[PDB]
Amino acid sequence: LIQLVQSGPEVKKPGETVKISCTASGYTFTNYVIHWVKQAPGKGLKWMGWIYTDTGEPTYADDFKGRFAFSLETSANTAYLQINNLKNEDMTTYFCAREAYPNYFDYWGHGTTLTVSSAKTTPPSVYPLAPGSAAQNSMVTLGCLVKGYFPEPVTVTWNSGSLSSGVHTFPAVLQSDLYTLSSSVTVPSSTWPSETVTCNVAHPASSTKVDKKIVPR
Amino acid sequence: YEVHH
Amino acid sequence: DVVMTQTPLSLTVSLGDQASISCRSSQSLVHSNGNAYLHWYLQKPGQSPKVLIYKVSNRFSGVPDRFSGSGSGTDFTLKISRVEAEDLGVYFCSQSTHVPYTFGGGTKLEIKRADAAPTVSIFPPSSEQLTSGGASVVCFLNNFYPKDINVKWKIDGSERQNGVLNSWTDQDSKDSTYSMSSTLTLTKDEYERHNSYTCEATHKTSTSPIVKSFNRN
Repeated sequence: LIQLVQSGPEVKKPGETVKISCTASGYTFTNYVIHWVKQAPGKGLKWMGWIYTDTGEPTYADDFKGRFAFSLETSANTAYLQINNLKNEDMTTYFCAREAYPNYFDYWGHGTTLTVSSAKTTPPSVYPLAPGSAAQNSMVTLGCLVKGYFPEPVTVTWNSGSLSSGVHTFPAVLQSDLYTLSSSVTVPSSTWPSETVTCNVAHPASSTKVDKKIVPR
Repeated sequence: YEVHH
Repeated sequence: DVVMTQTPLSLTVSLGDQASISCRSSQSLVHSNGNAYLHWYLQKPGQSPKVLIYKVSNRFSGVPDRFSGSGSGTDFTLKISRVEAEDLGVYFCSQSTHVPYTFGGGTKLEIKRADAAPTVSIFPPSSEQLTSGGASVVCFLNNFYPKDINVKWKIDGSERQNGVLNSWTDQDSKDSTYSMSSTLTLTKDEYERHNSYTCEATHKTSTSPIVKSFNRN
């Protein structure tokens, strides 16, 4: 099995430096060219350049010649992308890709997300979403409001992972440099409140974990 | 590699 | 740079039907070696892109035979026969004939399913949030198709626009539906000025708004 694995999400202030890694397994690292691809705005793709893994010689696209540097640790099967003097427009996801011999990309890294912000690490406030007391129905929808955190990501689960059917978690929206999202769960109305429903919120960056029971109003 | 390399 | 123009930007296809995506290059992709290095990738929501077709018509290992590429010079087409739900996401054409390597802007493939009315749920602010001096009123508009929807907030009969933030899911891989959250954030004092809070959905599935409301009192 061939894999490209990338280093985890990065959170930097403007003007700072970041270095992202791309580690290859399951083949001879020095026999294939490694590329870097940026997720362009509107979720397009933009080629940044390649690096020869046998010679370490990089080739940059014009827009990436100034502040961007490709490097290798071939004994670790690892390619690096370094971005200096970080800008707001650097904030996106970065992929590494292996180039197949017919000059297409065969294996991709999962991506590294880069946040560029002046904001301070802030744990979320986690609020239960229970229906207005007055209302009565076959299924009931409950929720978890995860408000005012920085940075991404949070992990939201229901009943410690045991409720997975009938869940979806909305993408975060960014207001005043803080994130907010909500998570929705739908259960049979016969099971609530008799069977306790708990949203589990983990915010790695602030080392916070919160369990909030959804108690009827 | 067919092209470039 | 060689500009890659994709058409359409989005297409909606029923299960088992055929999808056709066009890619036009600003320069011939015919390399001096007589081949065109024109490739197709699919990027599923939250994932890295994956190659389907390379050098116009070559299927990557494990790519089903219902994916076929054709074309020459500046004009290329990807055909997806017998469309399956897990085909949904963003298709990119890419060229590597020329340096820099370039990508098309992407074409979103949406799976047609039966119309599904949104399940609307409104949630008053939690007692926990209100102590903080904030009041978020949350509305879920869950598991609907087609994608187009309009949400309106009303407070004691008056439309409210300021302080509303919306978040949309991608099309769901299991049921081909969309979901949307709409969150109205007030001060506790603003929230306690008014009684009746209404989340109204306008959708294909109803000539009337699909409404959920509650009274603070």
